[PDB]
Amino acid sequence: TDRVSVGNLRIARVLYDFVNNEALPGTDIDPDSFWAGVDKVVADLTPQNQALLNARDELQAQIDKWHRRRVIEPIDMDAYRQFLTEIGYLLPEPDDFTITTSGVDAEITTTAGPQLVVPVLNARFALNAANARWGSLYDALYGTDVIPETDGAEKGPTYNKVRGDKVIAYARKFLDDSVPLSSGSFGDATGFTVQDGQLVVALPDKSTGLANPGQFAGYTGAAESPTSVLLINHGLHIEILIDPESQVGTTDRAGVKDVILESAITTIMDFEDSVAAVDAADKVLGYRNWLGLNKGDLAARVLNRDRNYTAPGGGQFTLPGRSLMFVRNVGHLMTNDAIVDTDGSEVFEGIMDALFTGLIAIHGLKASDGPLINSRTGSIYIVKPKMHGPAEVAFTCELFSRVEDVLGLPQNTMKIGIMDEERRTTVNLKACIKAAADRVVFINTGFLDRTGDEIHTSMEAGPMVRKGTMKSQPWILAYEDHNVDAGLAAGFSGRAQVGKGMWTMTELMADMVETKIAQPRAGASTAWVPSPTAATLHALHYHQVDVAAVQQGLAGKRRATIEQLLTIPLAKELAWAPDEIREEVDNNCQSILGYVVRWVDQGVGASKVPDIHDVALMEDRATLRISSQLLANWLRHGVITSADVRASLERMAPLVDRQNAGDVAYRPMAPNFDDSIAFLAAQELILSGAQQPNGYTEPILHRRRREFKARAAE
Ligand SMILES: O=C(O)C(=O)NNc1ccc(Cl)cc1Cl
Ligand SMILES: [Mg+2]
Ligand SMILES: [Mg+2]
Repeated sequence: TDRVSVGNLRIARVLYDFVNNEALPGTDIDPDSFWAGVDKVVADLTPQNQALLNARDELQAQIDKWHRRRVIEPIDMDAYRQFLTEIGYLLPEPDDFTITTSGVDAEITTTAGPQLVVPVLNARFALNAANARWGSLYDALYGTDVIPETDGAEKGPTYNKVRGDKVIAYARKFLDDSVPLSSGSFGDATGFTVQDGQLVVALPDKSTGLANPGQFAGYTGAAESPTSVLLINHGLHIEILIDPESQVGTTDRAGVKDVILESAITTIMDFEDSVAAVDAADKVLGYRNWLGLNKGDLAARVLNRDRNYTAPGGGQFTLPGRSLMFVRNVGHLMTNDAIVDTDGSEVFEGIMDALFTGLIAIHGLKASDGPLINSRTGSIYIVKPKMHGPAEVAFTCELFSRVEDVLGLPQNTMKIGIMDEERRTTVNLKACIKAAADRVVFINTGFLDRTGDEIHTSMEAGPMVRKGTMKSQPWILAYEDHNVDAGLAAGFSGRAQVGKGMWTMTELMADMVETKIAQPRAGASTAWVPSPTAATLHALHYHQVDVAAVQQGLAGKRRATIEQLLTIPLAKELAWAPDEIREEVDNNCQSILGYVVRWVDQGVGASKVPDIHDVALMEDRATLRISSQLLANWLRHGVITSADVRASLERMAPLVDRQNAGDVAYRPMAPNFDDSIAFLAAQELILSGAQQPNGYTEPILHRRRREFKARAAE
């Protein structure tokens, strides 16, 4: 064996060496003490971790039985709610309280804006996300369908001036809307100067200042001929770049070259659903990128420095050039063979992530190679996914407390971003926030996982509505409102983020700009975006909507009831025709196959995957949880047959093969289906779906990826 013995633990050498040689030096933590800490923490907390997982199983069994002994279906909410209380699923709600989390950075407590999520295993994307704090509005407008590609305004091999003019006009309107002039429009501006600390905008017939001069934050270059002008609106910066000697500046009435927006204020570096990591080698690749990010020296090419400005009165200041980083650890379920015990049993991966990502995060609290890169207030920001109820939140907090001791960190250094993405957390949300009242820095509606959990929890109740129908069901609308209500009641305004979910259609940016505005209008101080380009565009929404004002107006409102949260998305009688059934089956089988083939064969856990209609979607593993559970549910209830499923997987497999003329590493699934580990994975996810704990896909996916890896070696 190649493993290292530390107490009852047998640690993969690749991980032992990474930690000793790369993660530990510079933290002043004694290596022998760290490893003894790992052994003791794993030993002490493993049984409670296991008890919590068994408790999930016991509750689900009781709910399964409840539905199976019933035959009514007008569905008595009073009985159901009573039952959930008796069995300890629905817990009493505690008295009102206010969170006490402290030492949190301004980006989280105060600033409303986009939050970018990226797979930590991809160094290039991680670097780009960290750098996405600032982004070009002209690039985002020109490069996407926000400016329609109508006749004459199409993207070509080279710069189309007509399209560029539309870009310019769009951005001028944004300026008028966000940082209005006392009179006239930015559209007619002819120059910018700074006089007596005041911004002066030259118009054809006169000059003018800002309607609100306080929105003038600074500038670069000579006041009398500035190279840029910095503005602020709703706590977010906007920079007008001035350069008549540029290809766009040359044609512009004021010589404006670009408008840069502060965009991805924060970024979540993901170890969970957007990555595929099934062994020590995979975890180390992730840990090493997270290490490079925190040390400031990740190069795939490099991290940006801070931005220098001149203040209005003429003094100097700087603004952060980087997105403030969270890390999303995995949740309570999975083990990983990066460490096993003397019996060969794998160690819980969530416990390992807290220890290792926490250790590594110490570097981001110290000086780089310049200033320290991450939290100036001294916090480590960890997103904890897939928790079920307040005992699991408490357990996470206790894990973090124990890790802080191993690491020599002050108590409550390790903050928690709570995913509200499981039903038992949803209906006990206030108690969940309370369990973490001194650690919580966000709540976020992870709606894809939540949908997966909704289907599995009520699997035995009856057939569910179609996948596309789910986003508009009463349960989910109530879930979204309830989340906001609970956060604001716990005093999140000015203290912690209230967050909403991901826009998955990466190429549909016009649609994004039209519709995602709903989230800040609902009082969310942040929401997830798939890319730096999407961060720049979503930033527009925060300039249009005053989230702080919206949150204050929502104060003390209760807009969702428990009954509404508990409304199971059962399909009504005779809901669909035979063609519509096949359309839905095909939809889900294509979604599963498209995602699974990249996961199992190439270890990619997130990417732009074309759907059955060739719309490009970037989703994490939770989309697979939904599709596999929905098909399992339809099979469970006789909506479809096992031949229907087989036929659909067969029909969709070559279409996915074709869609993956994307290139070099792709192996087709058809026609040798039973020779494709990825094809068999997809089939197994559906046919064993009903029996997976809470519908989780990881046990099957991890097994199949490891199988693939093992074959690729021999
Ligand atoms: O909705 C959920 O369960 C969730 O946690 N995340 N969604 C998500 C995360 C990362 C990427 Cl790259 C894309 C998506 Cl849709
Ligand atoms: Mg999730
Ligand atoms: Mg305003």
